[PDB]
Amino acid sequence: AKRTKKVGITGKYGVRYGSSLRRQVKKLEIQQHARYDCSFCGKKTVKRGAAGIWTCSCCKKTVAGGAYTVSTAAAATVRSTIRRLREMVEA
Amino acid sequence: SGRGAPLAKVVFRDPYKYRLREEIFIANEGVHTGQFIYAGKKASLNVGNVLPLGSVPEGTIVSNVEEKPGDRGALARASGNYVIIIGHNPDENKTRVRLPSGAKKVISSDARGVIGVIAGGGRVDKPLLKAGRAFHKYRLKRNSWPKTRGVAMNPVDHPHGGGNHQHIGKASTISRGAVSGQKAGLIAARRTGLLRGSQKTQ
Amino acid sequence: PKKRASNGRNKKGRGHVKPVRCVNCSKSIPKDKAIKRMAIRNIVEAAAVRDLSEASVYPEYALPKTYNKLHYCVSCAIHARIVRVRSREDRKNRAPP
Amino acid sequence: VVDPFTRKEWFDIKAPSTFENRNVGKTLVNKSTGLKSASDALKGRVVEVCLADLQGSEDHSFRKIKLRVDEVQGKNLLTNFHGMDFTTDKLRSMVRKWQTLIEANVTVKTSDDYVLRIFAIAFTRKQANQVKRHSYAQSSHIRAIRKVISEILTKEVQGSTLAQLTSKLIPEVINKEIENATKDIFPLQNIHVRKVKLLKQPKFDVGALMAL
Amino acid sequence: MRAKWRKKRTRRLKRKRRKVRARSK
Amino acid sequence: SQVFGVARIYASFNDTFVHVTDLSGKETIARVTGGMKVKADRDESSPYAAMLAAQDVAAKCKEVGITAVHVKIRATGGTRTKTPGPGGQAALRALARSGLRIGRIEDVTPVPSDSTRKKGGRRGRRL
Amino acid sequence: SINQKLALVIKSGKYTLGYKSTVKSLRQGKSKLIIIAANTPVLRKSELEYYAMLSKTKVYYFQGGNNELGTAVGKLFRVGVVSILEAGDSDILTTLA
RNA sequence: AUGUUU
RNA sequence: GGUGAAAUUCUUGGAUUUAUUGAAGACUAACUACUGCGAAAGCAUUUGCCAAGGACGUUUUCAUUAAUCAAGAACGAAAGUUAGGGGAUCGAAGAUGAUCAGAUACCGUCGUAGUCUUAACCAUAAACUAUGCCGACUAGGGAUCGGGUGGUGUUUUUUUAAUGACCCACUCGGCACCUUACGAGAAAUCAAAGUCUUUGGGUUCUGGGGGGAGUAUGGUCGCAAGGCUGAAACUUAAAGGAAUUG
Ligand SMILES: [K+]
Ligand SMILES: [K+]
Ligand SMILES: [K+]
Ligand SMILES: [K+]
Ligand SMILES: [Mg+2]
Ligand SMILES: [Mg+2]
Ligand SMILES: [Mg+2]
Ligand SMILES: [Mg+2]
Ligand SMILES: [Mg+2]
Ligand SMILES: [Mg+2]
Ligand SMILES: [Mg+2]
Ligand SMILES: [Mg+2]
Ligand SMILES: [Mg+2]
Ligand SMILES: [Mg+2]
Ligand SMILES: [Mg+2]
Ligand SMILES: [Mg+2]
Ligand SMILES: [Mg+2]
Ligand SMILES: [Mg+2]
Ligand SMILES: [Mg+2]
Ligand SMILES: [Mg+2]
Ligand SMILES: [Mg+2]
Ligand SMILES: [Mg+2]
Ligand SMILES: [Mg+2]
Ligand SMILES: [Zn+2]
Ligand SMILES: [Zn+2]
Repeated sequence: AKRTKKVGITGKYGVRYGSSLRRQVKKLEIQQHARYDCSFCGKKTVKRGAAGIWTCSCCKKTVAGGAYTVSTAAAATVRSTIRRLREMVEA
Repeated sequence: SGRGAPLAKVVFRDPYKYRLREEIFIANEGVHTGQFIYAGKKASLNVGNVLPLGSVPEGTIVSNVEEKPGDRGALARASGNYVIIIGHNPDENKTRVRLPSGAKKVISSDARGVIGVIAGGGRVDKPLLKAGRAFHKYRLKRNSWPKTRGVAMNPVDHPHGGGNHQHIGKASTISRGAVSGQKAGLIAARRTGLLRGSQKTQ
Repeated sequence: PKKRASNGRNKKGRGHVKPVRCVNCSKSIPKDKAIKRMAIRNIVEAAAVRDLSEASVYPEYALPKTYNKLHYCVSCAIHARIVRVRSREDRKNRAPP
Repeated sequence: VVDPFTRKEWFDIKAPSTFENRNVGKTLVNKSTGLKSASDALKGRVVEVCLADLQGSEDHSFRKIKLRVDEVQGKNLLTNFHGMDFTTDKLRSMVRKWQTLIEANVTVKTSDDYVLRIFAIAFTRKQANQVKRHSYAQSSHIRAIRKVISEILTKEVQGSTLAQLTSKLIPEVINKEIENATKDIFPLQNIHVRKVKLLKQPKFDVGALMAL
Repeated sequence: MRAKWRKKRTRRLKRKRRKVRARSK
Repeated sequence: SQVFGVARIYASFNDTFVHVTDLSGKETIARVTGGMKVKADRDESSPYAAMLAAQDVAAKCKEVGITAVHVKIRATGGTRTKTPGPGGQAALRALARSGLRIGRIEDVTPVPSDSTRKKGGRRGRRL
Repeated sequence: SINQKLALVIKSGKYTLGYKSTVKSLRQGKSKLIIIAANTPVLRKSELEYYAMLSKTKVYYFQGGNNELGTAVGKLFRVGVVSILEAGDSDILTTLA
């Protein structure tokens, strides 16, 4: 069954710290404990070590990422921007 | 430990002696193990490569930027931070860059930076939620926590101490020319109060 | 009742038309509703076409025109008499004079 | 009680080596002194002269030309091409209702080093027997016409120097090239190269400047 | 009174009533 | 066989500038405005003040050595009016009639590509 | 498209899925074409290219990853490399390059 | 430009 | 500078104006229309990529798979909320100048939130054509957008021919428009608001004099603002619609 209506993973915090703080924590906790797709082996086996470290349990490859998600929007934008700059300067 | 951004141990060959040289870089986002990092004037514009600031086009995002050529990294080292190349001055060779704080700086065009953004970004977006988590954060940085308010002390302990109510008593904005023991509060504050309006003055 | 067969605007098949600002008072009007007049006045009418042609260093100068599309709100157009109140049947006439 | 014009001297602006006429006019500046040379206050000035007064013929009354002073040579400010724009009168006269306006712009480097942005314009037109009263294009015609114009300007630049492009702009041969390459898409009455913009200059190269 | 301002005044009244009912228990 | 300046008439409402400069525009000669030649605070844009200011500008111009002027006339433009104020025509007529020669009149009013949301609010000035 | 040709091969012809069977077919000389997923590791890609040049076999680089390649060949699992043994009635072997 | 009420 | 006229304001520390530059954010003029697309809200610089869509054409295919839809879902202007970024402009609040009898309004000068963007909410507008959707039929006409067909067609060149643009005629679909109304309507007006006392093609939603009142209460959604649902007591002979003459 569904055990909690809305607190989800933040049920461990009980009634403490405030609902809005528990929500802000819930979003990033789900992000940080999710399993992500390995961009090298194609499996859904990438999990976080410490903040910013994302290791695939298969193929043993670890990539630097965001503190709570494998890729921040800033870093994806920076990746696309640097790709564009490289391609423009080289051609 | 004590750092938000992860480090990358990058092994180069020693160009003058047969051996390996391990280096401790701050990992940029997207850098992975087994990746070939290229460092030098002629390295390609790829995330994780180390380039001189002059060799990158305007708008490039770099990290661990040298303030002076060869100081091995001073700027945009914290998690999620980066420097933006906003232009070059080829004569009197220099690069104008935007620092994380919003400041514009002119650096030698020979100073190096790492392509990309420091990994670990978004870290401060999670509420600590707990004195215990603040405790464990500063346990690996320094003894600066917890902080007793000076207004909760006695006059002997702090400028803000004393009084039959807790209150500063005098303006908390302290002159830049004040001396040690006086510089508690808002040192050399240009202004106070809730920031309303836009930043980046001209 | 409904005063105008379509509306006091020109919008059928659209839903939303981006607004323009009245040149006289800055009121926002939908572009299709605004009263639009073109002005092609001579850059020098000024009673002084002859004087300017005399002072000109160029023979047959062909002095230019100033072009300006003016957008009036209904209130401003009526007040400045770019447009006038018409009879119930005269309103049903879309030709210019 | 100073009369600032008692200490100002005149220089003659010699714009081209190529337009028709070297002398475009005069400009005044403070007499050179201890810590403020007159050449420093000159050598940056841009003048905007009508191409009709540059070429001598009144069929260039639009298309003003910007010329910036590159060097001071003995009371003679030798300038070079700095940009071209149409006049507001001509542009507003060309922009009319009941027709489709088509604009293209490209950024391209001249053969030597000059980075330019070229703004070409064109307008649809009625045919001779046309009864329909607006002659609008279908925006696929507009895309194709803009592609053709962009290619034409990109290949006109990159094969000419700044001087040769400036000498191509006066006959308006690029207008006719666009007309001939677009006449099978849409009639395109009023093709023009409405603007040339200097975005970045090369190293000064006084050797190349000194041709006038 | 204008219907818009009647609605606004009524909404302000409703807010005050909610606040009074909240303070009571 | 002459000396050309630029007339740079800025004919707003509430004022008219007659500002003659060298061909470059950096060096200026005899910038006179209608508020200099009238003291009523409401005749600053009037054609009479414009004519007096243009006459003063023409005198200083052919005292400095300017004989002809290329004319650049403008309104406030930007986002505000786009229509040349009442003083511009009078200023240019006075410049023509004060002995100066005239060349290449052009309207250089700043016109946006639909920028800069206009002042006044969406209901405009309610007078 | 390439996915259509692949589906037709899977339905009609003969094929092997996976690195080991693909290398076996290449060394036996009964591979007509090998399709390598985009995210296949470069070492394995180079080994397959060497085997394919030794066997004079054509190589097609599938633009998707192993997930996309498995989906294209109609399997619910990842496929890093496909080997075509017999095209059946499908023009995948001639509509290349 | 301002000019309330019956 | 600004206005009807002023004043606040800036200004010989050179304001305003001029020229040459640079930065930032927003916006996308003119072209722009009784023109287009989208379920609506909406959508207007170029190019690239990604999927989608209507109409048309079709001697392609399936063969009733359909229409409308309580419950239930997706989207949903602006304002507003939360958290980052951004913050040029304009600008709820606020501050001030002036009018004024008062003017904490209109007008002037600033100016916070907001305006912009990302990630989430909110779910409301005169969200309007105040006109549900599907189907059929009943006048005439000329324009116009998209597609198609035909022509001794005009112009455009490649070498026959050709697309393209245009002209003419037809056609399907669309935004509309003009005239007349057999007909409808209280009328204004309406090709649908017609084919309705000669009253039945299918189907969903809504209303039952004016207030009290979209109020109270309960439920539910929402962070909140609020949304959805929603009375009664009591009161009242009119309220209201269209049109006519003053
Ligand atoms: K404390
Ligand atoms: K104290
Ligand atoms: K004035
Ligand atoms: K702002
Ligand atoms: Mg603290
Ligand atoms: Mg104590
Ligand atoms: Mg003390
Ligand atoms: Mg003290
Ligand atoms: Mg105490
Ligand atoms: Mg009425
Ligand atoms: Mg609407
Ligand atoms: Mg009025
Ligand atoms: Mg009033
Ligand atoms: Mg009475
Ligand atoms: Mg004034
Ligand atoms: Mg545009
Ligand atoms: Mg269109
Ligand atoms: Mg429902
Ligand atoms: Mg919105
Ligand atoms: Mg409603
Ligand atoms: Mg309704
Ligand atoms: Mg009732
Ligand atoms: Mg009535
Ligand atoms: Zn892996
Ligand atoms: Zn108006």
